[PDB]
Amino acid sequence: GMTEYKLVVVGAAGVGKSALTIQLIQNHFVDEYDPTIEDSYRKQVVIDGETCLLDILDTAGQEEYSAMRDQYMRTGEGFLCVFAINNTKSFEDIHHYREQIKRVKDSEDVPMVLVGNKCDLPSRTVDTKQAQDLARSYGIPFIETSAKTRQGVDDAFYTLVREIRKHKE
Amino acid sequence: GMTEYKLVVVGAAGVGKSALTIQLIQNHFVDEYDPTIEDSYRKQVVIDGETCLLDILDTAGQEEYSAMRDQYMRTGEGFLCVFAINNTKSFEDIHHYREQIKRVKDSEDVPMVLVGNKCDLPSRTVDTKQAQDLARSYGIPFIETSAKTRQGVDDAFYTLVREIRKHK
Amino acid sequence: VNPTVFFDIAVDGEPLGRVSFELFADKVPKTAENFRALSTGEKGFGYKGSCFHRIIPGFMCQGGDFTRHNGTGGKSIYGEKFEDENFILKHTGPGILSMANAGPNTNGSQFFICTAKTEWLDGKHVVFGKVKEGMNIVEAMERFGSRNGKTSKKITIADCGQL
Amino acid sequence: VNPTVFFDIAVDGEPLGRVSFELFADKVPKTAENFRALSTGEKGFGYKGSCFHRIIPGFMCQGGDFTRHNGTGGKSIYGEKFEDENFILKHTGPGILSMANAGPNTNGSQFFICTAKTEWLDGKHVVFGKVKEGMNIVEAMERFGSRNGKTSKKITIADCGQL
Ligand SMILES: CCn1c(-c2cc(N3CCN(C4CC4)CC3)cnc2[C@H](C)OC)c2c3cc(ccc31)-c1csc(n1)C[C@H](NC(=O)[C@H]1[C@@H]3COC[C@@H]31)C(=O)N1CCC[C@H](N1)C(=O)OCC(C)(C)C2
Ligand SMILES: CCn1c(-c2cc(N3CCN(C4CC4)CC3)cnc2[C@H](C)OC)c2c3cc(ccc31)-c1csc(n1)C[C@H](NC(=O)[C@H]1[C@@H]3COC[C@@H]31)C(=O)N1CCC[C@H](N1)C(=O)OCC(C)(C)C2
Ligand SMILES: Nc1nc2c(ncn2[C@@H]2O[C@H](COP(=O)(O)OP(=O)(O)O)[C@@H](O)[C@H]2O)c(=O)[nH]1
Ligand SMILES: Nc1nc2c(ncn2[C@@H]2O[C@H](COP(=O)(O)OP(=O)(O)O)[C@@H](O)[C@H]2O)c(=O)[nH]1
Ligand SMILES: [Mg+2]
Ligand SMILES: [Mg+2]
Repeated sequence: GMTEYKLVVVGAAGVGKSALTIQLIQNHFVDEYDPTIEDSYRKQVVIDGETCLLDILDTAGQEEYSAMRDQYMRTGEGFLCVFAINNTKSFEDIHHYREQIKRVKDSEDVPMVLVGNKCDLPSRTVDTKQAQDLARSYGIPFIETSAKTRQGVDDAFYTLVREIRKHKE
Repeated sequence: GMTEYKLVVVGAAGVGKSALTIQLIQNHFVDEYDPTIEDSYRKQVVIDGETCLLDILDTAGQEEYSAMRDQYMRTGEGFLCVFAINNTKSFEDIHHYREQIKRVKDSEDVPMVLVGNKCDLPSRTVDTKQAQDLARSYGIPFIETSAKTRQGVDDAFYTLVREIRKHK
Repeated sequence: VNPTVFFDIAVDGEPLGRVSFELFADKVPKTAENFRALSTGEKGFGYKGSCFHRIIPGFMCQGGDFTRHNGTGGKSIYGEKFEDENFILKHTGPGILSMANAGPNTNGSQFFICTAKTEWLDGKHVVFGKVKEGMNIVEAMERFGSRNGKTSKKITIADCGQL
Repeated sequence: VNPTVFFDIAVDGEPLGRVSFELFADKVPKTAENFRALSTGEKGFGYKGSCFHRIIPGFMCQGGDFTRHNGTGGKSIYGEKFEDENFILKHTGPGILSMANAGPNTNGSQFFICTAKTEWLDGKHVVFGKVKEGMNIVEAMERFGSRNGKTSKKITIADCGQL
């Protein structure tokens, strides 16, 4: 029986959480904006030769509901913290998500991956260096992605699974 | 805002867990057998003058998966423990559901209601006195239902809400 | 005088009933007029045939996407989107009719009908009407919603117009 | 000798691709023949036009209800139901083709295609074939499943037959 990994995709509204997740699950790019309330997805994959089952929670970044994130943070095993490289505000929101996840898990050691999305777009406002530094300070990987081109999409989710496997041995 | 109550319908396969739940939510009787994998429903209702939101988990009674119940038992607030009046085995299985809920939740007073369904049928094999006694032990209500006639459907779910209220 | 419009609701093409709305032209004339004209279809397009794509019991019923029929579209009679007229009126309880949006000044055609008080939407969504008859039709639509809003049957505006 | 049949899968009417199956008539002749004749429709009824009503990623894809089209129906070429022929073959890994049922000796037309080993079904469901070509199509079908198996797009057997 294959292992299941409970991944949660978090970040500010419109950074591309659903676009990234739908690319992973359905090999389709959602061009339109269909804001999420809450969705769940499943996909079986081979990572480092080991078949496993990804259970993905796709969350809502609307700030009015920021106090309702505790339940999904308690249940999640690993967190994809997504911002958009052309939206400095979403990059500033990351710190909030990380602190919130650490608080809820009451742990300094929570599997996370920092994801800078929309790297296909020319209007970059968040330097790659600046995102790398933040990830280094947190001790987590950083991957630039494009849900439109699929760049880094598999890598982001697979790396998060590797982070979980390291916290589990 | 209105209070949310997380209800879980448990019991052996085929006892009518979905028939009762679909009657509550959609006001019709499913006469065909569509065994459940897992389903969730939402309904706002007024119980004793308080508006509230019912979150209902409809579970699978297949014994192959009896070791996989702990998680939904931990997350649930109250449990509708269903057997069928014409199925002795299902009444026997009810005991293990109770013990498993108490075990998982580590408490004798988990909000819980015993439901004897299919009460419209002839050839009952589990009469009301032993169900009543079983309910007297445990210390929980017992309601006879028929998802075909809709008898006791509202009472069963509303009584379970009243038990969560008494606890919390 | 504030105009009155109606929706004839059907479920999987089977008639359910009629709901009617007062539109508060006295307080939000531009937003009421948009909904009114979309209800009559007089601009060549409007709500007729569209569906309620998001129904969440305990909160609201949302619809109005007649351009894409997938929850992302819709347009106003003033162009694709128009500005927030005002936030005078509040989401005070069941039956309030209010504009959906994707942030400030992005009103189109999508709307929602409250089935409960939703005060945390005050000041962010433009309230412009209320159910006048047929609230029980709206309540009946709830039983086809779910936690994340996906519907289990097709809830359509089979007909609509002005009274 | 074991026959080979095929399904042409569509997604909301759009062609996806072909899955072919070897039917193990050399071990379960009655069960293999049922699925074969239902795939050709040579008896007047069968799988053509039916949907995959339950797709659970990590486990299996289930279909075969061409009588009620709601996941509860189906029939065999021998009558409403026929007995479990034997449990010689096991649910050993992806691609296994096996009979759905509602208990002992209730085989009809419903079947499932495993995308992983499902050894806890051994001795309870009759294994009678395996995917020969088009396992990538079965995997692609998983794009539109969910945890409880409800599909997000209509997955049909647009055509089917023997090779
Ligand atoms: C965290 C979960 N969660 C909840 C929520 C919240 C609560 N409460 C909050 C209030 N507390 C009280 C003070 C104590 C108690 C806890 C309980 N349970 C839930 C749900 C059921 O848990 C799964 C919500 C909610 C809403 C969003 C995202 C997540 C949400 C969200 C995303 S986008 C949007 N909201 C605005 C949206 N925009 C578009 O659709 C755009 C599309 C593209 O451009 C045109 C078109 C829009 O205008 N509307 C029109 C108006 C209602 C609104 N949709 C909507 O659906 O809200 C639903 C809901 C249930 C009211 C809120
Ligand atoms: C507890 C959750 N849960 C799981 C399950 C289990 C696991 N594993 C279990 C095993 N562990 C390893 C050894 C340790 C690891 C954890 C993980 N996650 C899950 C899911 C996703 O959590 C929501 C299942 C499962 C199955 C049932 C009910 C609940 C289930 C169920 C109901 S009826 C049936 N099964 C037989 C059914 N009958 C009809 O459809 C009848 C209809 C009427 O008459 C004609 C027609 C039938 O024949 N099939 C054809 C064959 C596969 C089968 N359906 C089916 O769908 O199973 C799906 C699934 C996911 C494979 C099993
Ligand atoms: N160019 C580009 N657009 C994207 C990308 N990811 C998402 N989008 C767009 O950004 C908008 C918001 O995406 P969405 O996934 O709904 O945001 P969410 O709230 O984080 O789920 C959509 O119109 C998407 O098409 C991307 O990698 N590149
Ligand atoms: N006569 C009668 N039949 C019922 C009743 N409730 C359920 N059934 C039948 O029992 C079968 C199993 O019902 P179902 O809800 O699917 O069982 P579940 O596995 O517990 O969900 C169905 O054919 C139902 O029609 C009832 O109150 N009376
Ligand atoms: Mg989203
Ligand atoms: Mg059921």
